Amino acid sequence: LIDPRAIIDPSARLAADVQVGPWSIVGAEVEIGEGTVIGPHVVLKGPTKIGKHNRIYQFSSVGEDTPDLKYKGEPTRLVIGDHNVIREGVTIHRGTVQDRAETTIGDHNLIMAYAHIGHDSVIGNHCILVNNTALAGHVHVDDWAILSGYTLVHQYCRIGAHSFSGMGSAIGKDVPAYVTVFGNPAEARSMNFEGMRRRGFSSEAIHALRRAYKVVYRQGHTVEEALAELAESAAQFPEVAVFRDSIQSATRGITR
Amino acid sequence: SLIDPRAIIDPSARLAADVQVGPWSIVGAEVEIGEGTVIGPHVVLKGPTKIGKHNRIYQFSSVGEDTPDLKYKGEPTRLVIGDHNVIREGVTIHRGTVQDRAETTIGDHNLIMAYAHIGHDSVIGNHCILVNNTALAGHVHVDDWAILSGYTLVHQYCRIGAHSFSGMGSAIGKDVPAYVTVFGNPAEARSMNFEGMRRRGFSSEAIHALRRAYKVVYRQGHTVEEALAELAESAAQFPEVAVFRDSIQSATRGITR
Amino acid sequence: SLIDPRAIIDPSARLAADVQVGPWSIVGAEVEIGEGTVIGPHVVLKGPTKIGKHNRIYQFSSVGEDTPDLKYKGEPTRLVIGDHNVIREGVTIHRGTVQDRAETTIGDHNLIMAYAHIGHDSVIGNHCILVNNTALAGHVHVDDWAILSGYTLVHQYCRIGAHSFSGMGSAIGKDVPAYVTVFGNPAEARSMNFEGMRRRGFSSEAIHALRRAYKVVYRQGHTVEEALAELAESAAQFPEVAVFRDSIQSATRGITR
Ligand SMILES: C[C@H](NC(=O)CC1CCCCC1)C(=O)Nc1nnn[nH]1
Ligand SMILES: C[C@H](NC(=O)CC1CCCCC1)C(=O)Nc1nnn[nH]1
Ligand SMILES: C[C@H](NC(=O)CC1CCCCC1)C(=O)Nc1nnn[nH]1
Repeated sequence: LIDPRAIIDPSARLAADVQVGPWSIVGAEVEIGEGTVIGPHVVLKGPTKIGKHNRIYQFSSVGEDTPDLKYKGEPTRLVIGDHNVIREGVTIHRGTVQDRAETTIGDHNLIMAYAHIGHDSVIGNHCILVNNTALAGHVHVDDWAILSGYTLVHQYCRIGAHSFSGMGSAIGKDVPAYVTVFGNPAEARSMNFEGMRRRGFSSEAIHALRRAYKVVYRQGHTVEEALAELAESAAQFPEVAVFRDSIQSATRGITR
Repeated sequence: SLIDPRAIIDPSARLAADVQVGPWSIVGAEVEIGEGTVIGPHVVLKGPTKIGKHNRIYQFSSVGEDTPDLKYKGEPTRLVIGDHNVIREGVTIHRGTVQDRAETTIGDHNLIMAYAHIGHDSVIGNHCILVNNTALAGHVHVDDWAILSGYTLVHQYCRIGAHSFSGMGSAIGKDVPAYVTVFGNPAEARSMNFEGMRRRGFSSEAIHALRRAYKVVYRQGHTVEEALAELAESAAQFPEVAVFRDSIQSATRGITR
Repeated sequence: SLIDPRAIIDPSARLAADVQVGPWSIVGAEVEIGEGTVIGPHVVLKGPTKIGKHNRIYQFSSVGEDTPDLKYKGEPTRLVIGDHNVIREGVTIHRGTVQDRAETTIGDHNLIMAYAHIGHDSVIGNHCILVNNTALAGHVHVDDWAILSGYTLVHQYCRIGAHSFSGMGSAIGKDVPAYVTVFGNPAEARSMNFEGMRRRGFSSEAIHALRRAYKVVYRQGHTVEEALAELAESAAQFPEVAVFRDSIQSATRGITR
């Protein structure tokens, strides 16, 4: 299981069942959950906690210190969930004292080659981060978010549930749930109707959401004016309340 | 000698004459490697994969991996690499998928630069250059002498025509015809790689037939069918224009405009 | 020891006494590493190269490989890196070409983030910052205190001015004057890196001058000679303006507008 060419630091805690490939480093205070498969040439620095049945591929550096000068070598943390996939050369950095001191990844998230998850970035579940997708720092990605290849997400930006970025998107403002965004700078185009039929969203909920969009983007309404309109469809449909709440948590602004 | 002992060469692996494998490089199960190919250190080779003669693969490259696009993978899908290719630091080449060609194909004399990516089932021809972090996103066909500038993105199923040029940070979404220069995100069509044509020792008549050919397709409100019918004479006259007419003809998915 | 025993230290390498080199890192022939510098694991150091004092080089970085550039024929070119620099995970830095000055120079106190690229013959000055996946083509001169944001691209022979700033995903085809802010693909100008000046503690008097100097090049519809002329006066009165006008003078490719 643990290849004899791996460096498993004394103060590790590799729960039994964990595979480590040759020439891989498991650093200080690195909890690796059970069922996991660490590939070869993988560096794990801590203090870090990895969940179960994850897979980390060759040349990935999970749990390093952000290079951000502001951060001054404090003993901060990173937490990955169960059933994730972390592809070749992905970098995932631990938190900062200037925020939550915990970088957090949830469950069932696919994180493709040379993706970056900067300090204090919080990822939900069932997400897809395509090759070279880069989360600046303090980035929240709610469940089922698909970010196309080479998507750049600016600091403190919240990516809504079931949202979708086009290839080479540069996201500066918050992406509401279900919304699709494209180009640099990113601009709202439509809802992610494919992503709704993936959940088996009722044709009413898809149609109620198709409306909920026009209210925000194509009816000349201020944000606060828009939230008031939705509140009844938000009250009736749980799905619309995800979309409604996603807007309401954008102090800085929504991607238009 | 040529095989470094800190490397891991699986029993099934077939290493030909003059092959070098740097220290800590994995040559995986059912990886065939051809004459005088150099594998650097920190290279992962996963099979079933065929690598031809006199290739040079650099460190941190992951050649012949499975596409993550399918979470429950299929086997056996192939990666066929040809002869005299250069694959630079940290390149990622994925093998085919059973639901398409079931092979990723790379030809001869290609230059694939640092941290570039060739997605599953993508075909590459000869003398192609993929600049740093150029990314092909599955079932992509790249014909000969095609130059993709730094960080060019190619959408699923797009066709990169022969002698075509993409500007840096381009997001190609529709087919790129042979010779056509594309730029930006989404990629718009500007002109033709006249510089590339001249380097190939193309006749000035052929280059001027290709200049007048560009305008027929792009600049004169013709339908693709009208445009093709108009190129019939110039194409039969010049093999170089035929390659252009051919590339537009194969584009059912539409051409980059 | 400080030299981890699973490292390769070529006989002809010159490592200072207190140098640290982590496991499975190559330190090849005619590679010089100065005092205090800390090499991480899985690093490839190729020469002829010279690394200064108190540097840090993270896992998977390949410092001193040949440019894959075809015009390079395998000459004895050099790479030189100064003191107090930080080179993050999977950075690629290439030695120079005889075609230019057979050397790639990085100065002191520069932070170069993960999967960033520094092409052949590229001169990086002091206290610069290259954010994740920033790619410099070749013959690129980045002067002191420059901040290129994540996934910024820079064409051949482009010269990034001092205290200048690019935005994330910027694509730079022309020169960035000193202090200017450049954004998008292609790169556009949008007044100057003011908070950058207010950070280092630039004079209130000079910031008004740089603001009125910016109005000349960009906003008064002068030709570059008409603007270079109208600047001379204000440019003689202030160093900051001279450095701005100097950066404008030395633009071989033209300036970003
Ligand atoms: C789902 C797919 N996502 C990708 O990331 C494709 C990337 C291309 C470059 C190489 C790495 C993969 C996509 O369809 N993106 C898209 N299409 N139109 N606008 N955005
Ligand atoms: C072929 C070359 N490729 C490059 O990639 C140039 C840089 C090095 C790598 C990082 C991205 C910039 C190029 O110059 N393309 C181009 N010219 N004008 N617009 N695009
Ligand atoms: C300093 C920061 N640079 C970054 O690189 C932050 C992110 C790192 C990785 C994810 C994508 C960018 C920045 O200035 N961004 C910006 N603001 N306006 N235009 N660009």
